[PDB]
Formats: sequence, C-alpha cells, structure tokens
Amino acid sequence: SNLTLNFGPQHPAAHGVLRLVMELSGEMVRKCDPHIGLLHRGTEKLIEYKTYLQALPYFDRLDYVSMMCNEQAYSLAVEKLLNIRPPPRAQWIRVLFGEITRLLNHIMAVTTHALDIGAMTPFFWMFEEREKMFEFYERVSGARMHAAYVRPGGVHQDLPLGLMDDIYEFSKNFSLRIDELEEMLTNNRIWRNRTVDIGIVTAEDALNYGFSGVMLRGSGIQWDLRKTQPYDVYDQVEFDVPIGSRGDCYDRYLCRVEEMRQSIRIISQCLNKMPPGEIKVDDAKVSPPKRAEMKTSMESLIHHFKLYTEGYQVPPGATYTAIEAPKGEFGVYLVSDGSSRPYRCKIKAPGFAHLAGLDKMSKGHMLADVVAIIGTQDIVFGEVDR
Amino acid sequence: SKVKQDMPPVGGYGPIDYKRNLPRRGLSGYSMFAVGIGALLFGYW
Amino acid sequence: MFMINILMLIIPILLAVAFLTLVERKVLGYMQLRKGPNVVGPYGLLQPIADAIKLFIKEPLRPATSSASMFILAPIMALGLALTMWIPLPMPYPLINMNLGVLFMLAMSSLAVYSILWSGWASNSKYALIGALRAVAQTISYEVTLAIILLSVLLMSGSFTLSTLITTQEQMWLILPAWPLAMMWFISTLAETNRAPFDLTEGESELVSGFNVEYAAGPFALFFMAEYANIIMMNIFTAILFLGTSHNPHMPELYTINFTIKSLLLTMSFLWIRASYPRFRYDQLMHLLWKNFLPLTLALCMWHVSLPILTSGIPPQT
Amino acid sequence: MNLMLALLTNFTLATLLVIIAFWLPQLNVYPFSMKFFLVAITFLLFDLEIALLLPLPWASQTANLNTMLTMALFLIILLAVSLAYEWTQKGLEWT
Amino acid sequence: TYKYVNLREPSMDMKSVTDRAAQTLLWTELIRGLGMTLSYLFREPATINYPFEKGPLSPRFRGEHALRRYPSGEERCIACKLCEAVCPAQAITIEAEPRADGSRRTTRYDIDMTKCIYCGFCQEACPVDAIVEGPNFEFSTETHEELLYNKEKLLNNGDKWEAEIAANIQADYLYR
Amino acid sequence: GEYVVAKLDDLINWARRSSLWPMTFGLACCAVEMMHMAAPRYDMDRFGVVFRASPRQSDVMIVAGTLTNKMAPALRKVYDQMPEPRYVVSMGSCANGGGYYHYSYSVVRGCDRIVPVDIYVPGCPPTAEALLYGILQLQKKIKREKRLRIWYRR
Ligand SMILES: CCCCCCCCCCCCCCCCCC(=O)OC[C@H](COP(=O)(O)OCCN)OC(=O)CCCCCCCCCCCCCCCCC
Ligand code: SF4
Ligand code: SF4
Ligand code: SF4
Repeated sequence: SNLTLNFGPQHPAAHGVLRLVMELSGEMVRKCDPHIGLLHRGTEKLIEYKTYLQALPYFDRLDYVSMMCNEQAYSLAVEKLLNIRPPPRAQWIRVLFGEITRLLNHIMAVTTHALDIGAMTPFFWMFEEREKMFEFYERVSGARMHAAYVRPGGVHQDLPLGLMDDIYEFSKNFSLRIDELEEMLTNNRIWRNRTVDIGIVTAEDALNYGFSGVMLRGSGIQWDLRKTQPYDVYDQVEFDVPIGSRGDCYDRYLCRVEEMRQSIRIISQCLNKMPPGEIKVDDAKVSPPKRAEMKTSMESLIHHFKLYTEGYQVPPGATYTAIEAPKGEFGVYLVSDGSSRPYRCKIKAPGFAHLAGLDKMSKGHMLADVVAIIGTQDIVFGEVDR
Repeated sequence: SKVKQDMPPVGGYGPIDYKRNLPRRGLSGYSMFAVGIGALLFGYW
Repeated sequence: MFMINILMLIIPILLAVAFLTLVERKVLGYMQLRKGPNVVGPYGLLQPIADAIKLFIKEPLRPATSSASMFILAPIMALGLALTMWIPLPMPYPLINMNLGVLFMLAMSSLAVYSILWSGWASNSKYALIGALRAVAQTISYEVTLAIILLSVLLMSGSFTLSTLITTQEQMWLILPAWPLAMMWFISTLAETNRAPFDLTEGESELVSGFNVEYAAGPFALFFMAEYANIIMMNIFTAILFLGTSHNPHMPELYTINFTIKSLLLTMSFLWIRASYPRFRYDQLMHLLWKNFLPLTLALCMWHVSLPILTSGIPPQT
Repeated sequence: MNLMLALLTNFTLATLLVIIAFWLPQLNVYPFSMKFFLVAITFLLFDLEIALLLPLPWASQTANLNTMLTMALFLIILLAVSLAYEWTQKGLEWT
Repeated sequence: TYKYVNLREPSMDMKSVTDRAAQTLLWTELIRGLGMTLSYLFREPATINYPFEKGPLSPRFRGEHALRRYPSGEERCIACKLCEAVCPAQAITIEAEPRADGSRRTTRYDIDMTKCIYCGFCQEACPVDAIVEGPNFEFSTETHEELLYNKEKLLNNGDKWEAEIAANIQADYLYR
Repeated sequence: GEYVVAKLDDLINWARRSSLWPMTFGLACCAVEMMHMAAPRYDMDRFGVVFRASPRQSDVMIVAGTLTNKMAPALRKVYDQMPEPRYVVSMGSCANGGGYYHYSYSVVRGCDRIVPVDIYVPGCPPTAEALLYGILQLQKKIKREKRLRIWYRR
C-alpha cells in the first residue's frame, strides 16, 4: 500500500513541511521517497544579485535554528577570499555565540524530537532557556533570531556592558536543566524503546552517503571539524567530542545531550578568556569605520559611502569553506569574479545529504519509526531547500 | 578616559558545572522486593 | 423521585467532564512551567463554557458518510453507554443496586467498541476504517487483562456486587494484598481509554494524510464527552476496587467526600502520566499486553484462586 | 423497571443531544491484513475461557475444594499453554 | 579528545541483576520521571501577563521604522540613497529634488514593510541618523496596504516615537 | 428585538474569541517564533488558544513562513477544508508579501494571493510578543462582528 505523511504535526513545529511518499507492507516500511522543494526560495540565485554584505542575512534564514553559525561559515569564506583576518576579540565572540547557538539548536533538536514522539513536557522547560538565549542575541544585535551579527571582518558591534555577566548567570544553571531533561528521557524505557536500535547506520555507509556531524559520530567515527580543521579560536578551548557506539537514534540523542554539556564547558572558557580590543578588522576598505570617524574624517566618509553602496570588491577565486555547524558540516562553495557581488554561492546544507539517506535508514522499520528517524537527523527545510 | 568594554571580572568567573549529575536514589533490588513482598504478606494476613 | 435521581447523576457527570478539560489544561500547564487557561473567566473557570458554545455554533463538517444509520448510531452508542456505566456505582449507594453489578459493567464496557467500529465504517474513508480497526484491536486486547484482573480481585470479595467491595475493604485497602494487580489494572485502564502513552489514535492520525475527524464539531464534542466520562468512571471504579472507602450508614456524605477525593487524585494521575512520557509504538503496546501483562495476570489469577483456599480466607458468598 | 427507565433516559438523552447537534447547527447558514484478523480471533478465544472463569468466586464456597481448585488451575494453565503456543509459533509478532 | 556516551558493561553479579529486575518489574525509573514533573507542578511558572507585562528588550532592538529630525525640526534625511542602495530586500524607494529653499530633500520615501527583513542595514548606512528602526513592534494591521509606508507615515512615526528613539540612540551610539 | 440580537452577538463573539484553536502552517523561520509564543513565557494556551489543533477543528490559520509555488495549492486545500468561521493570520514578511524572497521565481508574493487574510503581523520574524499582539488584535476583530445584527435587518 502507498501512503503520504502529513506536512507537519498538529502542534507548532518549525522544521518546515515535507511530503513523504511511502510504500508499506503491513506495518513495515519498504520505500521512502521524500518530496522536498516546498521551501525552495531560490536563495542561491538571489545572492548573485547582492553585494557580499547584502547576501549575509540570507544565511540567517537557511538553518534558521543556527543563525550565527551560518553567519560564521559565510564570514569565514569571504575572509579567506579577501585574505584578511578578523581581530582576536571578534574571534572569541564568534566562538562564544557559536556555542550559544549550538545550545539553541540542540534544545530544538532534542526536545522537538521528543515532542513528535509524544514527550511534550521537556519542550516547554527547555524553550524557556531558549527564550533567555534569544535575549543575548537581541542584546548584541537587536534581533532575537536573524541577528546578522557575524560579518566578514569580525562582528558588527561590541558586546554591551553587563552582557557577559548575564551569560555567566545563565550558564551557571544550565547543566541542571540538562539533567532534568535526562531524568525524563535518558533512562526512560519508553524513550529507549523508541530510539534504541532505530535507524542504525554503519560507519562505512555514513561516510559514503555524505553524512556529517552527529550522524557520523553516532557510528563511532572520530571526526569533528572544530578539532581537525579548527577555525577562529577553537584551537584555544578544551572540550571532548562525544562518540557513539551503536550508530542508532539513542546514541545520537546521547551525543547531542553531551554536546550541549561541552558547549557550556566551552562557553565557560570564552567568558574567562575574552580579550580586549576592536571587534572588526581595522581595514576600512573591508569593514566600515566607526560612526564618529565617518562624521569627521574625509577618508572614513568615502569608505563608508562606498562600502554601503558598491561594497568591497573580493579578489577572484573560489573557496569551499566548512564549519562544524550544530547539524553537521555546513559549507559554502563561494565563487568571486573580482567584483563586489559573488558570482556563485552554492550552500552545502548538512541536512540535505542526511535526508537523502532517509530511505536507507528506514529500511526494515515501522511507520512510527520514520518519525523518530527524521527527528534524529534534525532536519530543517530552510537549509535543505535553500 | 580609560578603555571601558565588556570584560570578565578580575580573576575570572566562578566555576560552571557541566558534567551529567543524575544522583542515585532508592533502595537496592533486594530491599525493594522485600518491601513489596512484605506488603503482600501483611495484606494476605 | 427516581427520574430526579437519574438527572442528579447525568447532569453532574457532563459538568464534571466539561471542567475536567479545564483541569487537564491547567495541570499540564503547571507541570510545563506555564499556567494554562487563566483569562476566560477567573482562573479559567469560564473556559469550558466558551469552548462548548464555540464548538456547537461551528459550521458542521459535511458528512460524506457511506452509512447514515451507523453514522448517527455511533455517537449515541458512545454517550449512552458512557452514562450507563455510572448507574451501579456505589457512592456509597448505587442508583441501581445490582446483584451482578460487576458483570454489568464488564458487559456494558465490552459494547463500547461498537462506536469505534461503526464510526470508522461510516467514515467512507479507507484511512478511517484502518484507524478504527487499529483502535478496536488495542481496546479488545486490554479488555482481556482487565477482566482477568477484576476476577482475581473478586476472589477476595466473594461477590459480583459492587457494594460488597466496600465491605471487603472495611479494614484495609485491597491495594495492599493486590498491588501487583493494581499496577496492571491502572495501566490497562490507560490503554483501554486510549490515553497517553497509549494515545495511538491521536498519534497515528497525525502522521497519516487522510485520517481526519469526519464528524462535525457538535457531534465530535459528544464523542469527547463520552471519552472523558469514561475516564472519570474508570478512575471511580479503580478507587472502589483498590482504595475502598469506609462507609458510615448514618453519615453517607462522609464516604462521598473521601471517595470523591480519591477519584479526583486518580483522575489527575492520568494527567500526570500524560505529561511525563513519550508514546508507545503500536506493536510495542501490543507486546506489553500479550507478552508481559497477560503472562503475569494469568500467573496472578492462579495465585489468587489458590491463596484464599490455602490461607482459609475464603470470603462469604453473600 | 427502574433499570429500564434509567437505560431509556441515558440513550434518549444521547439521541436528543445527537439529533439537535446534527440538525440545529445546520440552521446557522454560511488491503485486508492477516495479523489484525488474528489478534481479533485470539481475543475471542481468550474471551471464551474468561467466561469459564467468571463463576470462580462462587465455586470457592463448595465443600469439594479439592476438585474445584484442580479444575480452576487446570483451566488457567490451558490458557497459559494457549498463549505459549501462539508465542512460540510467532502468532504475536508484527514484522 | 573524545568520550564514549554509551559504552558500559552491565554487571552480571546477582545483586546487580536483581537491581535491574526490580527496575523492570517495579517501574522505578518511570516513577523517577513522575517525580520530576511533580516538582515542576510546584514551581512558579515562567509566564508573564502580557499585555500588562512585557518581555525585556534592549536599546539596540530593531522595530518599526521612523524618519527623524534635527532639534530645529528640519528633516535629517538629505536623500543620499545609501539606505536604498544597501537595503538587502530592495524595500526602500526614494525620489528627490531641490526643495523650494534649495535644500536636498526627498519627495518620495517608501518602505514596503512586507519586503523589509528588519535587518537594520539602512540605519547603519545612514550618515545623519535619519532613518532608524524604532522600538515599536506592535503595529500589525488588518490589510496589506497599511504596511506600505510612504514618507508621511514614516515622518509621523518619527514625531510619534522620537522621545524613545532619541534616548535609545543616546544609550547605544558609543558602541557604533 | 434589537436588544436580544445585540446580546446574542456578544455571547457568540465572546465564545469564539475566547476559544481560538489555531492551525499553524509552520513553513519556515517564523514558525520558531510561533513556538516561543506557545512556550511558557507567553503561554498562548492561557488565552484559550490551544497548542495542538487539527485542521478540521481549527478556527484560525497562521501562515508562519515563506509560501512557495510548490506549496501554494496545498495551503489553499487546507484553508478550504477549514470549517467556518475561519480566519487567516499572515505572520512575517515572507507570508505578508514575499519579504526577502519577493523577487524569487519560486515564491508566492504574499499569501493573500492564495487566501483572504485577516491580520498581517510584520517582522522578519515578528517577535513572539508581536505575534501575540496580532492574535489579540484578531480577538478584538471578532468582538466587533455583528453577524446577528446584520441578519436581523435583512
Ligand atoms: C508470597 C508469594 C506471593 C506471590 C506473588 C508475588 C509477586 C511477585 C512479583 C511482583 C512484581 C510484579 C509486578 C507486576 C507489574 C507489571 C510488571 C511489568 O509488566 O513490567 C514490565 C513492562 C515491560 O517492561 P520491559 O522493560 O519492556 O520488559 C521487557 C519485556 N520484554 O513494564 C511496564 O509495564 C511499564 C508500563 C509503561 C506505562 C507506565 C506509565 C505509568 C507508570 C506510572 C504508574 C505507577 C503505578 C501506579 C499504580 C496505581 C494503582 C492504583
Ligand atoms: S531594515 Fe533592512 S530590509 Fe528593512 S528597510 Fe532597512 S535595510 Fe531594508
Ligand atoms: S534616510 Fe539616511 S541613508 Fe537614506 S537617503 Fe536619507 S540621509 Fe541617505
Ligand atoms: S519573514 Fe523572516 S523569519 Fe519569517 S519565514 Fe520569512 S525570512 Fe524567515
């Protein structure tokens, strides 16, 4: 028999809409054919009509649960082509908010996974924590989600006075919140029945199918771009990479919960090691000058005028730059033709290859398991469809 | 004027817990079964 | 005076169901670090009234039904049967004192699956019929352990009269000698009433595109009242079965207060459980019944046949 | 009589609440599966032996307790054997 | 550096085996989960009493747009079109000509608030603090047309909100 | 006469705005802010706006995200299956009028080309509080309805 899954659950859900065409024999799933493009918005074409600065907000809206991490990936790619370097304080801020963003993503990933499986309550507890982290976003950028804060050259503005104290107070209590979540799920026999030995993927298959992030580490592969190909100041912080052993949904859930704990561990070092200095590269042909300078110095006014109309030119070249985003390897293949607008911008969304493996991972499972497998991949269709 | 920007306090922030903490509670397996069986015996009597 | 008595049973049941919806939302709210209804009336006390009026003036869904007779029968059967299960309940005096009241409740509840079957049959949608058949198969499976557990407990009571369970528990609650049966009884009522973590009908229909309501807002509210009337009734029965309340013949109202409190707490535990666990997979709750509860219930049924004989604690026949 | 009157009231009210709920709001203008058959059949066969067990609270009053206990246990054991047979023959599987 | 999340050997001694049998039969870890939800029942909820209580915001908040003036009442905007050039959504439309007194001023200044992405690039680009994103976020409308702001609407927004806008800029301008 | 019709309108309007069951089309990032409106700080349930509502039990559709051409027929179908009275809240720039993707070949330039819209909530995304302001604004729109007053004068 043939069956089509609903676009989305009957409670608020923010992953997007999916048309899943399935072939069933009794309870068992024999074929899965995801039909995507329901949130395809031609982002990659629109970027070709934007300057490099104008295109930056598009990356907030890809994996719109990991906004600043997507900003970081694009900023690093442009900085590489520009051959410039963001100042050390900006790099620490980018790592600090990169890990705050990882917490935001992992709360959404773990709790909506549970919510779709029927465990509603943890979503409410942990989204109060998300609400407090939205306030950190809003205090640095003026926006709760699409901050547009991390830019090529550094960050847009320095932290307001008193923000780091508040991030410390939040971080001080967060591990307790994780513990409460683990009390509800980790040892629960119903949760384990829904996740243990579900969606097993071998280490060999995970690599060939293009998987990344937790979808690799759940199968025992020892890989994390923050460790192996570090960017910004990730080489200066200490943390452990959680590794699974069974390659199933339960191990991937444990990996995500432990990654949240390591993110707190990294945030702690960032709060203590934050250096002084400027927060964007001191090159006014790339980063706009301070407003006081723009209103006093002739050179500053010209460069402000040109950076906000033409934008900076980027030397011709192509780069593939990737980061360890919360959902996996997030990269951009960015082509510059020498002008102030990118010639081509291909976005590599980790969820694209993960969803392409849904049919492989769902073989020999039941219909209700398909919901669990989609959750364990942590799919957001803004990044899948672009 | 001195430079003034958001910085950590002198000496840094206090420690931040991050490791899992699920405390052990309750009796052992023997003790729980004994309590359950003793309750049945009193009920039967 | 009897017709008055029936009304003083029916009308309070429907009001309790109406306000159970408010209590469920607020209890779930506070376990979720929020509040739940607190605007529509003080502390949300008018929320059930607003919901009721809204649902009954909603445009009725056009019924593309393949069987008009069975389409109207199902809600009548569901609501009529739900109200019928209350007439032998001793609170402490039943409306109808039945000698075989336990069998009446067992027999009437076994008919409840006809509303599930007739509604899906009338839906004129293959998806609705499959869901109805899945819901029936889960219901009848857990009827098996409910019946055997009930029989086992009656071997300490000696009678099929519900009022005799009050006498049986005059010194001690039956939960003490029968807590293993109480635990499986409690879970079985959850699965019988399709309550979370056994709410597979709501769970499965969410996934399947094409498994819809098929009843207009008003008629669908009648199904909801029947379901919640059953949820309260099953928890009143659980209190009578395992937490017997002492009856003072000269102060019957004292019994009613204490037995009402126990029923409320048991009903709230249904909400407590809904807030705490993920949902079972369909094959997993069938294994819980056929491979776990049923083997244990059979062994415990054998035990409770033998125990009164070997202890010389056989209850009186009358 | 009292019982029939209670039954009539309950279903008559249900019929009334359904008829007006089906009519008054209309005034406001604007792949057969063998596994599922076998669970039903298994329920039936277990339901029949539950019927044979219902009189047990009355059977325990007999002066012939030796026979009564043997037959009661014999019946429940044959139920356990029925479940064991289905179990070992994969009659309780879903895959 | 790495760690194992699920690589543990259960002990097979009788005491440990009976601890797991007790958990299986007596539902101990399920009871534990009920304890957690019960404790939340008795916690103060996090809910605020909107619209009588409001969520906290910062001076940097990006809300409804407004066009500002100098203390004398003259418009700050001199129709340079930097905001229109930078706008990532092409939400801004400007026309200008010499004013009767010779001033360089706009005759059209439109923001399509349904094209706008509320990014704040316009106020970054503006050299004279003319276009800002104000603190207001409660301006939902019943029609689409009401969200196509022209210059009069934006100037009225500036005159309506200047008291708050000026204080917020005073609070954040040293970070810019 | 007019007094009885006036109060009946108040009663039915009160019931409907007090029991607004929303169907959320969580299309993109705006759905995240919608989830935060359900989260404890705002708790839309406390206004009578239930968390989980089936499309056939819904009174208001919230379009929370970009509407693509590929998705537009499915959104219209869900709207057509909604029993009346039914209202549509357009949330965010994409749903309001295309937003950042207005000039895309694959995007509907505003969901009001597919369905009638009652409330437009601006922002990218609107904050959870701004969405809640919009829902409260829809409630006051329902409060102003005079359905029976119009019917009486027909
Ligand atoms: C002197 C000699 C006397 C002779 C008699 C002696 C008796 C000794 C034996 C005593 C212990 C018997 C206990 C009987 C209870 C049933 C036990 C049981 O069935 O648990 C197993 C079941 C499945 O668990 P699982 O981990 O999957 O096991 C693997 C199976 N392959 O697990 C479950 O059922 C879990 C159910 C999940 C849903 C639960 C949701 C609610 C849980 C909280 C409710 C708490 C109970 C409240 C009771 C209220 C009663 C009014
Ligand atoms: S906030 Fe951004 S999108 Fe909106 S008008 Fe200003 S520059 Fe354009
Ligand atoms: S608002 Fe500012 S940036 Fe835009 S045209 Fe006027 S002066 Fe130039
Ligand atoms: S309006 Fe903004 S937040 Fe909402 S879906 Fe569009 S881009 Fe995302």
